[PDB]
Amino acid sequence: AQVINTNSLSLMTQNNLNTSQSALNTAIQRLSSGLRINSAKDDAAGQAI
Amino acid sequence: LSASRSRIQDADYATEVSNMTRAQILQQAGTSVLAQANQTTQNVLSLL
Repeated sequence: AQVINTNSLSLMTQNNLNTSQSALNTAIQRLSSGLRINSAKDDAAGQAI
Repeated sequence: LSASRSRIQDADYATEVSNMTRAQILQQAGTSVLAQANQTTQNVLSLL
């Protein structure tokens, strides 16, 4: 069963790239700024305290 | 009166040295990581 009209491994792989591409971003930001809690997105009560 | 005005206006030095060191280190790290991040998008080209 070789189908030319659609490839499905490419999509499965594309998702994993997006998964990694966000961990890279968070690490980059935390190294550039100097703090781990840069937004309320990160720890709701820690920012308040 | 001289003593009291001194208390108002003088600058400490220990704190300033500490701040200068803190600021230098962070500037250096930022420069390195900015180079690193700019270096991120090249791998797209190989994909072609």
